[PDB]
Amino acid sequence: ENRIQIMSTIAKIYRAMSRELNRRLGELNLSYLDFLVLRATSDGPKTMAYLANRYFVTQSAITASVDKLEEMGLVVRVRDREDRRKILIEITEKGLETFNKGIEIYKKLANEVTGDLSEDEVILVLDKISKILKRIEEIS
Amino acid sequence: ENRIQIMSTIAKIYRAMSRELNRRLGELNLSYLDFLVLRATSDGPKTMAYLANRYFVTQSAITASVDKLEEMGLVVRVRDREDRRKILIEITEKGLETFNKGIEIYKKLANEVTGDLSEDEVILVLDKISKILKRIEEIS
Repeated sequence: ENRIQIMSTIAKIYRAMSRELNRRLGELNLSYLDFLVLRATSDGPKTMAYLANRYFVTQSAITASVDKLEEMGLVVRVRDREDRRKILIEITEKGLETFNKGIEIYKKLANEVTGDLSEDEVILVLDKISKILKRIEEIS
Repeated sequence: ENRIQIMSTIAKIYRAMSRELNRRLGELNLSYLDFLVLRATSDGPKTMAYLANRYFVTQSAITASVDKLEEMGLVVRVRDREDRRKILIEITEKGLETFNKGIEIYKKLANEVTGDLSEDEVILVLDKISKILKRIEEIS
């Protein structure tokens, strides 16, 4: 039953990675969720609804993370000049600096956990799981 | 940056799979967590602490899921005959029946989402990600 084993192993990796990323990001004063909000906003401003949908968390959780990052100086709520109800979450310069530190933590951990795989094996794995992602996102 | 891409894709697959497994398991009156408690107990009784640790959820969440499954007739709390404080969560016959229905739902979804991969590609992916699991669980 290899196909279900792929999926359950994926889940087990995510859970353990989550715990460890939370631990290591904690030194940057971030949770894994906070880091995901920085990753999302690092390439352009995002709506709160997008953040909750894309990363499969509640509206309340996003609100809490955005409020935190806002207090920390890492994101701002930008309001449309005609209708201030239209809000985007925009990363600040400090938010980018902290995001980039987070990426380096993530890279070092990824390098540890994938260390038994050659660069070639890494590439073989990545291209195939990308197809699994495309399909589940279609079904979702 | 392929190694971090493997890990972020793993996370994205887990999130989307979680949402869809919750939806499809809901027809069996189960959450994904409830199903994980059945999977864990299906091969022998488990402590509550084991369930929270193994599946990276809070004690309160396990308590809520076990209490639910207990009301549903799917698990029992078994107490040691000399020290009734020592509790194991044991699956019932009905719990096994419902677990097996859950496994079939999981298999059908796994088959959908991995459908672009040949059996051979499935095997190549599975053996390599098993090594990633071993390492992150060591680090965790």
